[PDB]
Amino acid sequence: MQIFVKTLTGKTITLEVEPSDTIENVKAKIQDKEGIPPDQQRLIFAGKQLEDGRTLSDYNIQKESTLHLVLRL
Amino acid sequence: KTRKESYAIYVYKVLKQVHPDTGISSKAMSIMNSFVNDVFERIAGEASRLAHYNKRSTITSREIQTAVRLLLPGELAKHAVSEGTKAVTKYTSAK
Amino acid sequence: TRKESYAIYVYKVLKQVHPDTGISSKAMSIMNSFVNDVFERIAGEASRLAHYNKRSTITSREIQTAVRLLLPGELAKHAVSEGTKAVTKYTSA
Amino acid sequence: AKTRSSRAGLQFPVGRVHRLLRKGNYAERVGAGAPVYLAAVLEYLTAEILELAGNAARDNKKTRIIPRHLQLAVRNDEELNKLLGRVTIAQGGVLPNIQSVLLPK
Amino acid sequence: TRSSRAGLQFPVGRVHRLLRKGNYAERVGAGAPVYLAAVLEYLTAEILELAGNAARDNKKTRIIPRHLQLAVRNDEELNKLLGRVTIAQGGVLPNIQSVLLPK
Amino acid sequence: PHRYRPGTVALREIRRYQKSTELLIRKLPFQRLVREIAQDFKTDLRFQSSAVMALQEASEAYLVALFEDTNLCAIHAKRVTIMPKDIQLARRIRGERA
Amino acid sequence: HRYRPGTVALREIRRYQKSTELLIRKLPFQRLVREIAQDFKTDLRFQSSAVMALQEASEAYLVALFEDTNLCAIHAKRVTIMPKDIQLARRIRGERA
Amino acid sequence: KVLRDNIQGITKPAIRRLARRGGVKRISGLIYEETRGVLKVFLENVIRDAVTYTEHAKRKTVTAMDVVYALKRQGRTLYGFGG
Amino acid sequence: NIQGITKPAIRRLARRGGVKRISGLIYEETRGVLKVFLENVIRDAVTYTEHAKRKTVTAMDVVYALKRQGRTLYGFGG
DNA sequence: TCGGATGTATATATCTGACACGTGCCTGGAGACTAGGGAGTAATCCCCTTGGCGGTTAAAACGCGGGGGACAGCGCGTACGTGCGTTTAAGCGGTGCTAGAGCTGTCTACGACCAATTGAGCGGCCTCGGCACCGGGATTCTCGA
DNA sequence: TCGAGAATCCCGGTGCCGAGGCCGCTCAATTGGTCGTAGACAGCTCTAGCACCGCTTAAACGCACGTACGCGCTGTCCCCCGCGTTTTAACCGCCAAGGGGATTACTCCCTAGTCTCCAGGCACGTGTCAGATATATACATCCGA
Repeated sequence: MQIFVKTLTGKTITLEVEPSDTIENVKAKIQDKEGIPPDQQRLIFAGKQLEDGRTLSDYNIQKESTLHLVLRL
Repeated sequence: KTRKESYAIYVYKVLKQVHPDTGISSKAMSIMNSFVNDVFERIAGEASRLAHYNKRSTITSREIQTAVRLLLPGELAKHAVSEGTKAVTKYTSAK
Repeated sequence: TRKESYAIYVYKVLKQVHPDTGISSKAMSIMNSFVNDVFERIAGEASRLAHYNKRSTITSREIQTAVRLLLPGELAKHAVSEGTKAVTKYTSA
Repeated sequence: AKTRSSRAGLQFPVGRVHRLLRKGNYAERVGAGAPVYLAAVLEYLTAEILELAGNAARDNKKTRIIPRHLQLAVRNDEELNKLLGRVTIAQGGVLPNIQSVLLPK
Repeated sequence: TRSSRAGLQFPVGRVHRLLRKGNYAERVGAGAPVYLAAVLEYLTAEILELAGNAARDNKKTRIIPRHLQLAVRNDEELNKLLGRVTIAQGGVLPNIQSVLLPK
Repeated sequence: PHRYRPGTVALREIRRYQKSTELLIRKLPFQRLVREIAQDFKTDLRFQSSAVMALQEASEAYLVALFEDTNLCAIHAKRVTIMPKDIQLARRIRGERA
Repeated sequence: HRYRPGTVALREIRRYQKSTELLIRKLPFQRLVREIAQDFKTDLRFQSSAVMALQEASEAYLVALFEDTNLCAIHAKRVTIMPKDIQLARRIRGERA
Repeated sequence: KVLRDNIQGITKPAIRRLARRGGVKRISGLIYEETRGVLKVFLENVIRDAVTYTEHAKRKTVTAMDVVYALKRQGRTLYGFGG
Repeated sequence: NIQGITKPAIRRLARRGGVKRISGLIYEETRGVLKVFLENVIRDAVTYTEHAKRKTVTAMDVVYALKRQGRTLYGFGG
């Protein structure tokens, strides 16, 4: 299953994640395909700020989901 | 002296089963006792209310299952009903 | 099939209070539901208090304490005065 | 005086309250003074609400009572409003309040 | 006994007696206490496992209310179940607003 | 060509709808939405009309209360127009999950 | 030397929010509880555990209210909390009339 | 018959009127989507509770009284439909 | 008496919440809200111990009063 | 500040469908009496709360330099209110029809009580190892340059 | 950007008291069994939810146009914050006393339960006026020269 994340720049990038995939792994994926360190990556889905460590199946993020991202310098 | 009753031994057995080498404090025992009592009170009250609500004077497995589906959230509700029905069928298999 | 309600009693109280005022069906249903809800609340609180105090009988005292618990100050005072007047009137005869 | 309600000079019934209390599984045993007290409290509350509603209806030059009058009476009294702070009434409406800053200057 | 037949830890008889004497209903069936005990045991086992993991994280061997509070507030569903409740000697989760952080 | 200044007609509507008491959302789309929502949990469910009416009344009350709290938050923020962030803030402070 | 404002504040934030002990002095709280209970009845006697429980509940409630006030204050594009934030939070919570 | 895309039934003027009843004066052009989402989640919760209640009843029709029970469970009881 | 809640104490209590700066009137505002909260809680507890027919306030009464307002507490046998 | 166009509150006929009232009856409530278990009352004991005194020291209180933050004023370019014309689906009025809610009789398996029995669970003792406290050293930001 | 100084975390050593285990004992959980009734089932009966067809029109959608409001930039003035010194009362540690909570034993009286009789309230039915619709008019209010 794949979702999408858009930043404030309007660019939406596909993320190939899994229910067992964690926020640490997804931010590693953003590091791999965008280069942005996770310490600037801040993300909202359904108005909730996720921590690092949980799983997507815990929050049951459905497929084709679009997340909102900013870079906190 | 008053013979006060608690759930210390049973939760101790459960803790030993799930974790071999782990200790516990007295405040944790009080907290677990209170939590168990609260959950039991909630479930029993809801089940009794529903049983007398659908014109019946008998409380069985069914209204307890319905209450477990009601108060408990989804995934844990499914796990709870699975565990409960497994226990019931295991008990009724023997005699 | 019978459908029990609190219609005639509410109508009598309304007639006693106001002499020439009428009531509609929806308002009567609203009053019936409100009366049932208040009765349920008071009875449940009284039963819980009686079981807390380790007793096996519901009397006037636990009802009075429940009224003091839920209802606000002046409302509780007026209600308890009316209740004690009613009970002493009943027990006089 | 045959009926119990006539004994205490009350309008609400007594036998019905006693039977509802007994069959409501609230306690193992019940006394002989609970129903009169409960009926008196219920009658007082109903009389208060009804008189509020009647005054509100009279204020609008009508004769019958509609749920809007009940909503106005309930929400215009502080203690009665606090008693029903988590209750929604059908067709009641809302109170006509406008924020001061929104008004034109 | 009866808990032995179902392969459970919690006592069936105590639950049965509490249900009967708690005047919840006029009569009770023979299948209720087993289900209730199973559900209670599942919930307490989950809570104890989370608390034990949290305690093992901090290089300790005993469980104190802080570990229970952390375990409860970390799991989403367990947090939403015990929403309007408080735990003595618990504390708060380590959160700081992003804006408050220095430039 | 008469041209009212902005906000006057808004005040007129505010007063008119506050005075009235009937519901506002049409019936058939709400019934269709309720049926479609209930389709997922269980198939071939028949609904009584009074249940749909009760659902509409409850939704009306909830939405009115939420909009009132949103307006309170918006006027606190020193603005005149409500924004989604006000809705999220009100939902968060109320204690309901956002 | 000197420390710029805002640093030791964060230090205290971390230190206090890491720990799990109470902050209000016991004796003034007990005196206040006794005096406020003197109104409803005189010559009342209190068990210590009751006072401890009251203190715990009060501290939890105050911390929750302060967190909500801070959230409202940052939403209003400010850094310092003000009494208007307190009243707005209490009003939206639905407890204050 | 399959039903889909019914959430658009709640039109923009209806939401505007609902806001106007509350007392709002000016409306931004983006609140409609989150309003629809909030309505959707509220409806989902209430409908699920009512469906469970009628499922225990061993029937195939959902009455308003079950809706009243479900509304009462969430601490938002309602007067005007009996019970 | 009521002024016994020191300014540094309430400052620390707020600091646990996660607030950086503090203005002048917060101390008085929290004193008032604490007064209201305590008034309600010990009023309910006093009523409970009144019906209990005892001259001592027990922690169980406080637990029951806290529960009755939807603010139940864990860790004292209730 | 004014005046015309607009919207709103007021007066009046009228016709209708919801509301107050008369009637029969039947099922729940009241009169009468029992019988026993639950509650009220009286001693008695001893455990926990109140009270008070000495110290010590950590916390509280008061004053001062100052740089960062709240608040007001100005400019602008856009996002939404308003009016108009066009399209379209909601609402109303009958018409069919069948799935299913609701009530009735049966007979049957399931749950309460009671008498004998025992071992699982609770109270008291102990002992020792996990945790608290203190001295010492390594690391890392954090403000100045 | 590069410099140092407290602040903080890690490590080792030492001491202490709460938890885990053990032993003795009384009461609540088993067990074999009878008897009454709660309800699962079969049936049947009438009601209301669903599908639909046609007509009407008030409501919905899209567009032009204009303005006032959210937002960024600038400045000022002032007020909490971080240190440093002086003042005090909290807490510990201990010692004394008693009164109120917890328990036991005795007695009496209040209510569940049963029977018989009867009238209070509910379903059914009907006349009628309070209020919504429609109409017409005078008063209040809003934009601009």
